[PDB]
Amino acid sequence: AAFGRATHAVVRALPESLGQHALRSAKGEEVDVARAERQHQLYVGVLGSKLGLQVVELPADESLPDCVFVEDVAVVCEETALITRPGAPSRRKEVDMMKEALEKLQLNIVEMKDENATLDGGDVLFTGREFFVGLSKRTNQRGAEILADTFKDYAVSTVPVADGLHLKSFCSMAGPNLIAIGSSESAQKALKIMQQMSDHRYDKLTVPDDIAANCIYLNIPNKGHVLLHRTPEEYPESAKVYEKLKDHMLIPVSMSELEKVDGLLTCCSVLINKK
Ligand SMILES: *CC(=N)NCCCC[C@H](N)C(=O)O
Repeated sequence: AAFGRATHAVVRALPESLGQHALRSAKGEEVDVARAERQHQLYVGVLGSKLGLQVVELPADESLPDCVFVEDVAVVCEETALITRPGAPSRRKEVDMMKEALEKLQLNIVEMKDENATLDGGDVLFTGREFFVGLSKRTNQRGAEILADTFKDYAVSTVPVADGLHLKSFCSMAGPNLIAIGSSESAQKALKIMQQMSDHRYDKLTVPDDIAANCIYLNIPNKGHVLLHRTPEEYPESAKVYEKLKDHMLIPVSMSELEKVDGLLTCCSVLINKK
């Protein structure tokens, strides 16, 4: 029941079509798909081999170039799973296989069915106490409404999100009551709004690089308060911030290839606590 506790991780393999056909917010260097597969493999390795989570590895689908980013199609709170209606029409079929796995994991399933609603899981920050939901190009008010009705035990508050960003493009939970936050103008504004709307203030962990504010926090029983963060090779000055968390078990993980298509750390997994 402690924050960050998980027993299962759902992930999904990369399709070869990702390199050229995955959606991306900015034009940049070419995706090395073979290398991206290696980085994804190490990522899965940490969750399953090193941390002992039961990993469900969904097969890839070439017709769904973004299928690896499973975070966007499912939001899990306790034993309830909200199957989303992704903002990008090209990603909507990714829902089909996620519904399968979560039904097998025997969770209480709720699917976003309103044809006027959109929501990317990447726009959702669950602090352990409430939800913050980015209103972006991908997530609308109606999407936020459905999330609120699904997790009625929790308060849900919206935060404006600019351009091709998601809420977690510049923030994530780094521990209980602790929000990892970028230092950009956008990130600070979003944080101020979050702090202003919440019932409580949150502690924060400020990092110089927005992207490196996206990390994975895991409470692993009899092992540690684990934090998966971007490497010192990717973001040296942010890694130095994480390194000061003496009580955390720090695991640097590279996502350099998938970053080219806006794929960060939280984006590649759905974490579940199954009793
Ligand atoms: C962390 C998170 N869930 N971010 C969403 C990234 C989506 C990338 C993908 N290529 C897309 O554009 O949908």
